[PDB]
Amino acid sequence: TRAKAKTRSSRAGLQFPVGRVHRLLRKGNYAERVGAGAPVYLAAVLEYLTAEILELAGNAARDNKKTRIIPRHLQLAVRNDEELNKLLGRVTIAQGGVLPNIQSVLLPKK
Amino acid sequence: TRAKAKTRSSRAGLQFPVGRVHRLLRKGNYAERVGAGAPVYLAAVLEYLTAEILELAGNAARDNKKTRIIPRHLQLAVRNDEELNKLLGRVTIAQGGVLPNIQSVLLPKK
Amino acid sequence: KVLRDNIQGITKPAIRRLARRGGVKRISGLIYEETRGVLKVFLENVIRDAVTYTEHAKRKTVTAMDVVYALKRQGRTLYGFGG
Amino acid sequence: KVLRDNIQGITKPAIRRLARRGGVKRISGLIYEETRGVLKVFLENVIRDAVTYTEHAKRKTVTAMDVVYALKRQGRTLYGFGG
Amino acid sequence: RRKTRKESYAIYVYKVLKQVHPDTGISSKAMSIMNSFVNDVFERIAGEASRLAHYNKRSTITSREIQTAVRLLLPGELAKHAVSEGTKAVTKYTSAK
Amino acid sequence: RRKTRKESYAIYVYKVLKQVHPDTGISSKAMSIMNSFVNDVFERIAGEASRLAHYNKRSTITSREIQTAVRLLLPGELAKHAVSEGTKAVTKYTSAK
Amino acid sequence: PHRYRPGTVALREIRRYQKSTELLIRKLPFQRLVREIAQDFKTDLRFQSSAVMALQEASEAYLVALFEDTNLAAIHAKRVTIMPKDIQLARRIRGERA
Amino acid sequence: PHRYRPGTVALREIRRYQKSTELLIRKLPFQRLVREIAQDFKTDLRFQSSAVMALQEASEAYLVALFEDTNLAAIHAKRVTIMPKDIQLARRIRGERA
Amino acid sequence: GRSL
Amino acid sequence: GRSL
DNA sequence: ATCAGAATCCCGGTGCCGAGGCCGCTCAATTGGTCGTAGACAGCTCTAGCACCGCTTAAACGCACGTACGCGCTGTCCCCCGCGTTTTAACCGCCAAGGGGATTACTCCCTAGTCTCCAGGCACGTGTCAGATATATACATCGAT
DNA sequence: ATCGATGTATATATCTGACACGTGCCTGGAGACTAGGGAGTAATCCCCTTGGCGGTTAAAACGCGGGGGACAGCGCGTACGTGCGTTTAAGCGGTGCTAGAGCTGTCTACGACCAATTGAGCGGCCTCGGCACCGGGATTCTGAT
Repeated sequence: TRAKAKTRSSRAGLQFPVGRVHRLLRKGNYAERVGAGAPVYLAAVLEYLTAEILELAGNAARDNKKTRIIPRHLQLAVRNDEELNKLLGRVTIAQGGVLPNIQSVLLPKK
Repeated sequence: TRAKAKTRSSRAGLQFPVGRVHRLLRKGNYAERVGAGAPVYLAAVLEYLTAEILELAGNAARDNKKTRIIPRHLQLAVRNDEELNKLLGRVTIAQGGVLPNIQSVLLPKK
Repeated sequence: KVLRDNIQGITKPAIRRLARRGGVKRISGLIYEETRGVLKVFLENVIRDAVTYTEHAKRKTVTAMDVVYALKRQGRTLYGFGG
Repeated sequence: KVLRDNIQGITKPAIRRLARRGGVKRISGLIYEETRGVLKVFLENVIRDAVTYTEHAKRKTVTAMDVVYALKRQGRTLYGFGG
Repeated sequence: RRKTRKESYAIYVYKVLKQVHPDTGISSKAMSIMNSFVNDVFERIAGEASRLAHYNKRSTITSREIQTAVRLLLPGELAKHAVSEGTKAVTKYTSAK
Repeated sequence: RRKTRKESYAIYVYKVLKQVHPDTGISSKAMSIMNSFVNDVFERIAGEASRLAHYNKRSTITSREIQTAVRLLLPGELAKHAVSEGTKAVTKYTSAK
Repeated sequence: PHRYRPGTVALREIRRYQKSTELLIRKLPFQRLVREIAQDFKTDLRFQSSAVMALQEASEAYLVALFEDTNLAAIHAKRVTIMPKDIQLARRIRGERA
Repeated sequence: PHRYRPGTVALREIRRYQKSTELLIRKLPFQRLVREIAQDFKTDLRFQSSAVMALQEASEAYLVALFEDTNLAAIHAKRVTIMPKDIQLARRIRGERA
Repeated sequence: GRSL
Repeated sequence: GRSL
């Protein structure tokens, strides 16, 4: 009788969980009501931004000849991209360290 | 018949409107439930901070020999009090201007 | 109608007056074009957000509340225009 | 029982290492006491809030989440400890 | 037809003003700043009280969330006095029911 | 007894990772940072979408509030690409729905 | 003829403009600047008169505060003349990333 | 004997500590500092191990970022040596100091 | 000092 | 270029 | 330029414990349906935003002058670096007691919701006196001598 | 010191339009009540926190020698401030009009609630290979000759 359940994520073509994102909007005291398209749109944005960071962090891992992403690679990815650095300007990433950066007046004269 | 209505502000001994503050807490999507003491406590705090600014601003108005508080007097009141200046550190008061302040190196030598 | 080069309407004596209120005694001649660039970046960021609030409201007029919300987004809360 | 004078456990060579990561090449001898005062003020602000969250939970243990919320309230969002 | 009824704290700011300085008035522009201030501080406290309830899995904002929000948001001795005023009002209200 | 369930985005971050870099892995500390990032960005967007609904006296957060919140919160190219990704997903969803 | 020495009137101007609360930019030039910038984000916008005044209050308050930080930078360099490198330092330390 | 000239090893130290990500303050001394400060706010507090490590990560990240702004203030004064006046300027322009 |  |  | 020394980089090897996969189960997402009210939207109106003219004069402009500030250079002094030695206590591996964080079950007190007033607070109109303009001139203080 | 001229602050009188207040209305707060589930709290488990100890050895502390950086002086030249005669267009006021902000009425498409059912994804368990460590050689910078 009842149709086999197909997740809203798979209907949207998303990896991120539209059903949980919807619950979190309803439970979060953001508004009296949450429209059906709101969690689909929000899940797609969170998925996009996740892919954006992970792609740059995966590149940093290859540059370091590592198979596995570590917090250093996330820091290098975020701070070397101008827009993610602006999105995450007030964020501290634990165990991230800093970009290699020496002021030119400090380098020795030839 | 019902008893003659008393405002909750009157029961609290407040000038600020406990009933309105309770409605704003309920309507503002802050939580599923608002406890009965919450608007009384919040109204008392808002009244206290209002009295604190108006006292300092009324002094500044009197120091300018003026009967009305104007935005200048609110700016002088806030910026000269360390704690209100810290509370309002990111606030711009329109038509407030700035404190008189000249760096000592800029003054003429004797 | 189209507008152009109105940034030069932020004249040297206007910038000087702002620096005087800022307590500045002596001003390099290069400050004026530097200051115009800084002001133009500030206004672009605020107006972009204010127009975004306007378009979401489906309005054609930018209201003072749209500016006040845009400034609050910048962390630059403005008192005295509502809100 | 009570702790005392632990700010001197922030050693001169430790402050140098932090300055080196900050890209500082040469360090005046007065920086170390200045830096200790700055760090102590910073920790007091974060810990005061984290204890406030701890007492609101009626807990006796300061949790990592209390620190993360204290940092977030102060505009210093930390990633890597939950939340 | 008269314009739509728009609420303001203006009358309460004035009632507080005449306790503090009975001979002092306030300009309309200064009152607009005071109305903005009260709305701003309300949203700060209610916003932090909302988070406190969420972090502790409470459905309810109570005077205890308000008191803790005040201790988070207000600096120094300004917090000590506000907490006292809030506690006094809730005590009086509870005795009056 | 087993511990009570603590939800996280970790499995979805891993699914996205295996699209962008099939051979790459992630450490549990980096995954904790990624989970913190997703929660942060969710809270920012939902918070601005909430205020947008309030400013326009709307009871409902819709995809249109989310789209506007994204344009407010994300820097330039991130906003344009995020808006495209969100619009595509809602278009696909309402066709399959 | 009478002259004040360099900087005597500059200090006299500082005292005047820190005492006043008047808006220091001319209103019509600033209004055209606002419209010219908005024209890039949406064509044929209208502005409430108070919306332009809110932008001007915010813009002048921002610039005045930046000049205070710029003056401290100049004085840190043992100068009294503010220079673009001082504006750039102030904005960089603020995190505006100049 | 062999000797490096002043600043040669300082530059190697900069290169080293900007590559690494480990925490630079000794953990036990910092933990005692945290507990000493906390005892003024509440007696007999306990700390999760991760709570102290979160504080140390945040504290070192804060100090490192402040040293970068302090270095820019020193270089603005045409110095190489950072001095307390450089910290105090960085803190004031940030709005941390008044 | 600090108000009532 | 930015990611997909 | 060249050379010896120190340092960092690179390589091959061992090995361990964290990341990835798997299992199984439970609870939270789906399906299918009803309800009712949020908001789409159409029609109206009257606010206020825009455009324009034109007069007054405050302000902007541009050009002269000269002085005081920027900064370039130099000299001296001592503060900081580099580094070799000694001392400290951080680290860490281990053991132990226990405090209190993190669940349960119970239950009652509190708040949401409803209806019924009814008076607090708003929009509006009005009157007058606090502050803005103006003229006068007493007092400050700047700077040439 | 001194003079004197510039300009600011202090007095007084006129005027006006902003605010302080009163009134009429209605909307939303208050009074009385019920229902039910959020939170209090008590009882329990056992995680993980505090505490103590013994070895090692990494890091801190100390002293010293001297390099180079801070910074105080001085010189000079050109960039800036001050002034004023000319030009611009801002500001004021008045007027006209129509775009569109704001509102009201009506409908229905949508989202909240609900019960039943399922499998997504969570906790726990285990395995092995990515990375940590390390010892040896490569090579690249440094600085003194």
